Amino acid sequence: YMGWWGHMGSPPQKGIAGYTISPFAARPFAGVVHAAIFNTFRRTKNQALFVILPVSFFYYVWTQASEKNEWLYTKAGRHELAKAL
Amino acid sequence: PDPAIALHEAAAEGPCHDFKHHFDECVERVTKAQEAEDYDHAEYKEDCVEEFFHLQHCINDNTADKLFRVL
Amino acid sequence: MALRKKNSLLNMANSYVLDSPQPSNLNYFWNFGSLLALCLVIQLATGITLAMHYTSHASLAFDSVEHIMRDVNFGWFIRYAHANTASFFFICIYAHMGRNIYYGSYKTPRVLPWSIGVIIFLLLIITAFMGYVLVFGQMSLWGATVICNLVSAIPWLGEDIVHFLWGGFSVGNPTLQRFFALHYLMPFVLAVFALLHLIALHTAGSSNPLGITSNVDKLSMHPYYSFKDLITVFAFLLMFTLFVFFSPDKLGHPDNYIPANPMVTPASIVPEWYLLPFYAILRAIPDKLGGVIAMVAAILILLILPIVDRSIIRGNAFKPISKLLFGFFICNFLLLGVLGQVHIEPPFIVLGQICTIFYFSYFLILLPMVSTIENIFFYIGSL
Amino acid sequence: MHPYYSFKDLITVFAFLLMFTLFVFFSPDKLGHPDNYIPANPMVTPASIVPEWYL
Amino acid sequence: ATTFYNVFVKRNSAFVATILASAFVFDMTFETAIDNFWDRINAGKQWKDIRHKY
Amino acid sequence: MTAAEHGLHPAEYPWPQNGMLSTFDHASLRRGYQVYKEVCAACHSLDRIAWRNLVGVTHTTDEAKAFAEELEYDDEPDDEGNPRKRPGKLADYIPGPYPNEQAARAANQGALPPDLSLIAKARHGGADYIFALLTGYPDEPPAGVVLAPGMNYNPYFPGGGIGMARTLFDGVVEYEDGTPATTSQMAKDVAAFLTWAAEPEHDERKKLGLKAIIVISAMLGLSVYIKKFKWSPIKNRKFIYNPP
Amino acid sequence: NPRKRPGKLADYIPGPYPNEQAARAANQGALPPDLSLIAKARHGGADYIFALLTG
Amino acid sequence: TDANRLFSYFMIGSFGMLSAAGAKATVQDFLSNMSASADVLAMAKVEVKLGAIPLGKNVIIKWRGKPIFIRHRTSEEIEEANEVNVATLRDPQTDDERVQKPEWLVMIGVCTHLGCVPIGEAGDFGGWFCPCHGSHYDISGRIRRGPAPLNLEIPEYDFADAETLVI
Amino acid sequence: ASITSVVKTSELILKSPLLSKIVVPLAKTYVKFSGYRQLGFKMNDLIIEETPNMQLALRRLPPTESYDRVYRLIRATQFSLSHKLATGNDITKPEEDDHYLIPYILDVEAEAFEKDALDNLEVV
Ligand code: HEC
Ligand code: HEM
Ligand code: HEM
Ligand SMILES: CCCCCCCCCCCCO[C@@H]1O[C@H](CO)[C@@H](O[C@H]2O[C@H](CO)[C@@H](O)[C@H](O)[C@H]2O)[C@H](O)[C@H]1O
Ligand SMILES: CCCCCCCCCCCCO[C@@H]1O[C@H](CO)[C@@H](O[C@H]2O[C@H](CO)[C@@H](O)[C@H](O)[C@H]2O)[C@H](O)[C@H]1O
Ligand code: FES
Repeated sequence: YMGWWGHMGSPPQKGIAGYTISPFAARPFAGVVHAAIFNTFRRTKNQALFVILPVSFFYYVWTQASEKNEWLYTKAGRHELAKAL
Repeated sequence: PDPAIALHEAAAEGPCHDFKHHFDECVERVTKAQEAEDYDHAEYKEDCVEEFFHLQHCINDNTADKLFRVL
Repeated sequence: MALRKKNSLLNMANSYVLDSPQPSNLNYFWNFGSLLALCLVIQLATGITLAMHYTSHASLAFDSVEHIMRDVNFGWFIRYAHANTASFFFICIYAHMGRNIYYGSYKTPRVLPWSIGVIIFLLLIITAFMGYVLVFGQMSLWGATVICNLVSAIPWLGEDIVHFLWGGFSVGNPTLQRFFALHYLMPFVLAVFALLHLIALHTAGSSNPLGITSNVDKLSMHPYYSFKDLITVFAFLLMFTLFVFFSPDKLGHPDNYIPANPMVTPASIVPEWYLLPFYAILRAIPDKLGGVIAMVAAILILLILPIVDRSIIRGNAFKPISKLLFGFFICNFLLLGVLGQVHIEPPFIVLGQICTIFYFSYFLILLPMVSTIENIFFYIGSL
Repeated sequence: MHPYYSFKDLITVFAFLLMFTLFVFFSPDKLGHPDNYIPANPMVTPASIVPEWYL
Repeated sequence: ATTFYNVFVKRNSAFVATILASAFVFDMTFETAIDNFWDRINAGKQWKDIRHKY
Repeated sequence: MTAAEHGLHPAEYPWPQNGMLSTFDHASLRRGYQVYKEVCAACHSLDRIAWRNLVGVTHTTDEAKAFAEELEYDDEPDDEGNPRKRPGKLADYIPGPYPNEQAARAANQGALPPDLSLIAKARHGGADYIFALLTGYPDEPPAGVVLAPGMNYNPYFPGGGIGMARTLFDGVVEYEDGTPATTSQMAKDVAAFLTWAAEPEHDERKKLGLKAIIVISAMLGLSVYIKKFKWSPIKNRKFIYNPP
Repeated sequence: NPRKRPGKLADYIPGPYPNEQAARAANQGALPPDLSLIAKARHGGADYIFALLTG
Repeated sequence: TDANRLFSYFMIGSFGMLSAAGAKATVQDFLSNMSASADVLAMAKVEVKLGAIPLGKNVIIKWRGKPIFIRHRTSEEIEEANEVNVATLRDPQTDDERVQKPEWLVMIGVCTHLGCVPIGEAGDFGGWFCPCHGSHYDISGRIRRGPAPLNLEIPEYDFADAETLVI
Repeated sequence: ASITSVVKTSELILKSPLLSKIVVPLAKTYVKFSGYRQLGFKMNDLIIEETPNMQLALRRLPPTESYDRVYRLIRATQFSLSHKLATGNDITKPEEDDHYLIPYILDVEAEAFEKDALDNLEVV
């Protein structure tokens, strides 16, 4: 499923003209400030839910579990601990 | 004299007064309970370790930096 | 013809590091492969150097490690480098595996590199476990004891196999000397399998974040990915520097600075952090043999991803529901890690069981269902 | 290469294993130096210091 | 700039010689600089600072 | 587990060596050695430290040779093969108070005082735990705690009952530099000294780390420029498509 | 305090001298070698031992 | 422009320069692990007093496992040693070549033949006699009679003080 | 899963009034959030092609459709490496998201599956 240069396995290409300029002719950091602020904001905003929802859920679960565990091993939690074991 | 003695006393009377009271109340209860007979044949004997820990943790929070400043 | 193409030896290097045709759009998560190669090189260099100063005999082992720390020139650095790079190796391998699962790298035609990859991961676990025993501190001994006793669960012959592994009736000098020899060997075996999975991959080439063919638009591996790999190499070396020079013991257990004592049992016997999720899965099953099977199954079940993923599309970039499920799967795997090092107490016992069910149900139920439904949504939604 | 040289290699493998067996089981120390059964002593110098035969 | 390019950069042999010579200088001067800076931020703490009492 | 079973967690004290760029205070190290030698060394060994290790850290060559030369060490047997003693050398390890574990336990009501050479790394908390433990013996155990015989209450120790009694009291040591030897001061000095004993490479390690951080950061910045420079023809590429 | 016990099957056969110095003092400076490997540590083996003792 | 190219080669060059300096530092610090460790360097250089040693006596100091004979030679002993014509000596040396101080014969006390330790004061040249094959050493510890090829080796020693030598 | 499977199941749903009423709006939202149109792709451009059946279907595309697919893949690869999204006419509009490849792959699979059946025929 992959060939090599000259016979890579692409369907025939026709009608595309590609253009580019030399690394020495270009400013490598052109538009960097716009990218760093606006592009990153857009990319991050669009993926935020996929991180926030699972992280926040599993952090909540952990927090509840660790707080209960802590309470069961106090004096106040003696009776509830006895039942739990 | 040990600088810690005064710093700890100050922190107990001041920022850690609520914790100091709880420890005090606890000790009063436990001592009184030990005084009562048939304490040795009781199921649950209370200590004051928890209250002590809450107080010491508090004193340490209010003292650690001050103490090392005078050494 | 250029020499790099004509000469058969040069041409093999050329095919993998220079003219190798890559997709033009690999993102930074395609950099973990070269980071793993870097970890492997650091572990070989530091490991062979430690072997020149380490003594495998149980009477001298722990002290030889102290001699390395105290007397050998730069011994402290070589030892801390070796111990911390073991953790970095696992961070990079989890990242590399997470990349592979998110982007569908296990799908045809890449089932073979993925399957060899699963064995690489098993070899890394064994390598790291044996290396940790070599210190012969308290965690070394007691970790060896409890992990090696899992073999006792094998029916009929289990106890015999344990005594055979130990070379005696408990973890002692014979065990330590054989672990040294095997710990030295296993990284070479690991390097061979790492090479095998790359040769297997070379038939299809790298996948890419869009999940489509890159045969239409290839870039040479050098100079583009050579220079892009340097960025993450230097980022890695910065993280390495912060641990090795400023916090060399953050990822370790203080009990491993107490010499092994078969009499005193440490407060809590836990594996190194990177093995903790598998330990939580084992605890979840009450049966001894059941727990061992579940724990091994948790790794071998990776082999069925090519089958249970029913999607007509490779990878998750365009699959919102799959992306949510993957997020929950990953966070669950981290929670299992945390539960691996809590005490066996309420309510963590039940939570560990629920997380273990979620772990397996991802492979067996959720991924097959979600991938089926997404197929239908793509088709109906684009009509 | 297979099957012709696979089966021709088996002959010399078994011839080698016969020579191996004669040394390992019947004369295990013939190719060695007796002085290597004395523990290293930086003080005493052996009568003659020679490399192994192949060097 | 032409001159500088022509002397130190154009021939790779010269470029590599310049890089290596610079690395040698960097190494020696950086060592001295860090040593002094380290001694200033950790003043009165190090053995070299209390040695004179003994 | 109950908090008592864990032990109270020590405060974070501001040690001189806390800080990416900070060495130990060597004057504190020297004072801490004197606390070790006059108090701890009665029960605790420091077996991983040789006299040469003190030199140029806490003591001069001559001071450390003098400490070594006051002791007797086992020599090689004489010509009739009878045992002999020799005076100590810089290469010798600091000798411990007891010949074996059994002797150590017999002197300490069954408890074995650990070797202190790695104790700062072998306990969660490090210097803070050592300082908290040494200074954390309350005059009276909290009401209700029943100590096993020969145990002392200390909240920092897991379980609360430690076989080591309080040993630091105001003026048990007379420091040679005139520092007031209060309980707190001695605990701070000895904790610093023990930290050094666990990790004697500490000062060099952090300076080499500073050099590494600087070089690696610069290399990271340059590698970003070079990557962007090399990639710009790919990033800047444009297409015109005329469908055939 | 030090203690002695009776020997067990696992114990090694004890030698006549506590150290080399004692051994040499008893043998006019010479150190009699340990005999556990002497048949392999000398050219001749059994023949050398027999020839030496009877020669 | 040349300025344009030169800038990008300055960045490339700086990166190559820091990589060279970093590699050099890495290699040097790392490989130094193979040089003698601190415990090994401590076992070299034995220091010995000289105040304790009376005239007409020979000490035995262990140094790198090997015994060191230190003799505090008398005037007449030095004289006895300076007599033998250098010409007739398996290993031709005068005491002045051997000692850096005529009153301190410092030698590695293992016989140059096979490696027994010579019994001092005995001999036939009244210095040292190896009992093993009967080789006789002098008051310079020069070989005079017997199978031994060389004179008893001299370690590298210096008088730090006039009362202490380091070996 | 086979394209045949996906197409048949989809047709069962599209038949059922109830099912279509609840599934079609979900499927449309799914496609909007999927975001492949924002890289100028058509849905069928995303189907895994490294299969004998898919390689055969792609070889049967009319030359025009095949040239246009190559351009969409190249264009999407350029957006991906640049971390940009399509704008303007490069965004695939819902009316342009045509199933150009589905009929070819359905024919290839029809034959492949009939061959499998007929390889297992039993003369009665
Ligand atoms: C005369 C006895 C004695 C003296 C003096 C003494 N210790 Fe101890 N120490 C002990 C014993 C016994 C233990 C073991 C206690 C136990 O495990 O219950 C101990 C334990 C410790 C521990 C470890 C506690 C733990 O977490 O296991 C540290 C640290 C310690 N000592 C430091 C010191 C320092 C620092 C000094 C003095 C500056 C000191 N000790 C003085 C007897 C002593
Ligand atoms: C994948 C490669 C490797 C991994 C993941 C690895 C992992 C480990 C780990 C986790 C330890 C415990 C470290 C500690 O806490 O002190 C260790 C110790 C050790 N490893 Fe490795 N290792 C690897 C390769 C090697 C190799 C190739 C050698 C060659 C001999 C080696 C030699 C040692 C030695 C001697 C020790 C004990 C001394 C010490 O603890 O530092 N390792 N290894
Ligand atoms: C020593 C450990 C390993 C090393 C050095 C290593 C190295 C690499 C490298 C260099 C590549 C090509 C570049 C890249 O995509 O990052 C790669 C690709 C791959 N590796 Fe690994 N790998 C290792 C472990 C693993 C493991 C444990 C797995 C699977 C469980 C795995 C599965 C793969 C797959 C499927 C690919 C192809 C990904 C793609 O390009 O789409 N590897 N590996
Ligand atoms: C990544 C570590 C760097 C070392 C490289 C690994 C060493 C071992 C690799 C050799 C295994 C054989 O690997 C195989 O070699 C040949 C030529 O080299 C490659 O062949 C490829 O390149 C050559 C020209 O470059 C073409 O003739 C051929 O059509 C193409 O497929 C195979 O795609 C590769 O799979
Ligand atoms: C492929 C390699 C080719 C051959 C190269 C040979 C390299 C092997 C030589 C080892 C050289 C070590 O030489 C010695 O190094 C250490 C650092 O390691 C230096 O030591 C110096 O810096 C270190 C930290 O880097 C400090 O701990 C030390 O106090 C200071 O003196 C010595 O000043 C130097 O004399
Ligand atoms: S051994 Fe000294 S004389 Fe032969």
